[PDB]
Amino acid sequence: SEGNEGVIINNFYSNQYQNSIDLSANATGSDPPKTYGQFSNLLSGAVNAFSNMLPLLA
Amino acid sequence: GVENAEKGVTENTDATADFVAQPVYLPENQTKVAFFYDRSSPIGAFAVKSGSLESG
Repeated sequence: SEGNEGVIINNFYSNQYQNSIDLSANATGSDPPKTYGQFSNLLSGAVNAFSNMLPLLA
Repeated sequence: GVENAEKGVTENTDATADFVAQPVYLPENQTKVAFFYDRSSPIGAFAVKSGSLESG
Protein backbone atom coordinates (compact mmCIF):
# COMPACT_ATOMS: atom_id res chain seq x y z
CA SER A 1 0.00 0.00 0.00
CA GLU A 2 1.23 3.47 0.93
CA GLY A 3 2.72 4.77 4.01
CA ASN A 4 1.95 7.59 6.22
CA GLU A 5 1.39 10.52 4.01
CA GLY A 6 -2.06 12.11 3.46
CA VAL A 7 -1.62 15.50 1.87
CA ILE A 8 -4.09 16.65 -0.82
CA ILE A 9 -1.64 18.83 -2.60
CA ASN A 10 0.41 17.57 -5.35
CA ASN A 11 3.95 17.04 -4.21
CA PHE A 12 5.83 20.24 -4.72
CA TYR A 13 9.06 18.49 -5.77
CA SER A 14 8.57 16.08 -8.61
CA ASN A 15 9.09 12.47 -8.14
CA GLN A 16 12.34 11.93 -9.71
CA TYR A 17 13.47 14.30 -7.03
CA GLN A 18 11.31 13.30 -4.11
CA ASN A 19 12.05 9.60 -4.64
CA SER A 20 14.77 7.26 -5.88
CA ILE A 21 14.13 5.97 -9.43
CA ASP A 22 13.18 2.30 -9.55
CA LEU A 23 14.70 0.84 -12.74
CA SER A 24 14.46 -2.63 -13.97
CA ALA A 25 17.12 -4.62 -15.71
CA ASN A 26 16.37 -7.15 -18.32
CA ALA A 27 18.17 -10.43 -18.16
CA THR A 28 19.49 -10.29 -21.69
CA GLY A 29 20.98 -6.79 -21.51
CA SER A 30 20.13 -3.54 -23.15
CA ASP A 31 21.79 -1.63 -25.96
CA PRO A 32 23.25 1.76 -25.15
CA PRO A 33 21.71 4.50 -27.16
CA LYS A 34 23.74 4.98 -30.34
CA THR A 35 24.92 8.42 -29.26
CA TYR A 36 25.31 10.21 -25.93
CA GLY A 37 24.96 13.69 -27.47
CA GLN A 38 26.30 15.47 -30.58
CA PHE A 39 29.86 16.12 -29.62
CA SER A 40 32.29 14.53 -32.07
CA ASN A 41 35.66 14.74 -33.90
CA LEU A 42 35.35 13.59 -37.47
CA LEU A 43 37.43 11.62 -39.73
CA SER A 44 37.17 12.67 -43.31
CA GLY A 45 38.82 11.47 -46.50
CA ALA A 46 39.08 8.00 -44.90
CA VAL A 47 38.51 6.12 -48.18
CA ASN A 48 38.80 7.08 -51.91
CA ALA A 49 37.01 7.26 -55.27
CA PHE A 50 38.01 10.43 -57.19
CA SER A 51 41.42 12.14 -57.87
CA ASN A 52 43.99 12.35 -60.70
CA MET A 53 43.25 8.68 -60.80
CA LEU A 54 44.09 5.61 -62.31
CA PRO A 55 47.61 6.85 -63.24
CA LEU A 56 48.00 5.35 -59.66
CA LEU A 57 49.49 1.69 -59.19
CA ALA A 58 47.65 -1.64 -59.35
CA GLY B 1 49.71 14.77 -60.24
CA VAL B 2 51.22 11.49 -59.07
CA GLU B 3 52.08 9.22 -62.00
CA ASN B 4 54.07 6.07 -62.99
CA ALA B 5 56.26 6.75 -66.01
CA GLU B 6 57.46 3.18 -66.21
CA LYS B 7 54.36 2.16 -68.19
CA GLY B 8 55.79 3.98 -71.24
CA VAL B 9 52.85 6.32 -71.35
CA THR B 10 52.15 9.37 -69.25
CA GLU B 11 48.76 11.13 -68.77
CA ASN B 12 48.78 14.76 -70.04
CA THR B 13 47.69 17.66 -67.99
CA ASP B 14 47.26 21.40 -67.88
CA ALA B 15 47.65 23.64 -64.83
CA THR B 16 44.29 22.48 -63.88
CA ALA B 17 45.29 19.14 -62.39
CA ASP B 18 47.17 20.32 -59.34
CA PHE B 19 46.26 24.02 -58.93
CA VAL B 20 43.29 26.37 -59.17
CA ALA B 21 43.70 27.27 -62.84
CA GLN B 22 41.99 27.20 -66.26
CA PRO B 23 43.05 25.68 -69.61
CA VAL B 24 44.36 28.19 -72.06
CA TYR B 25 43.95 26.64 -75.46
CA LEU B 26 43.90 28.60 -78.69
CA PRO B 27 43.85 27.11 -82.18
CA GLU B 28 46.60 27.21 -84.74
CA ASN B 29 47.40 25.12 -87.80
CA GLN B 30 51.00 25.79 -88.43
CA THR B 31 52.05 22.70 -86.52
CA LYS B 32 50.60 20.26 -89.06
CA VAL B 33 53.34 18.31 -90.74
CA ALA B 34 52.16 19.00 -94.25
CA PHE B 35 52.07 22.72 -93.68
CA PHE B 36 55.47 22.66 -92.03
CA TYR B 37 57.34 21.04 -94.95
CA ASP B 38 55.29 22.72 -97.67
CA ARG B 39 57.93 25.50 -98.12
CA SER B 40 61.12 25.63 -100.19
CA SER B 41 64.66 25.20 -98.74
CA PRO B 42 67.95 24.97 -100.66
CA ILE B 43 70.14 21.95 -101.17
CA GLY B 44 73.24 23.58 -102.78
CA ALA B 45 74.72 25.44 -105.76
CA PHE B 46 75.21 23.79 -109.20
CA ALA B 47 76.87 24.58 -112.47
CA VAL B 48 76.71 23.81 -116.15
CA LYS B 49 79.70 22.89 -118.24
CA SER B 50 80.87 24.94 -121.23
CA GLY B 51 79.05 24.30 -124.46
CA SER B 52 76.93 21.57 -122.89
CA LEU B 53 74.07 22.87 -124.96
CA GLU B 54 75.45 21.34 -128.04
CA SER B 55 77.46 18.30 -127.02
CA GLY B 56 77.72 15.14 -125.01
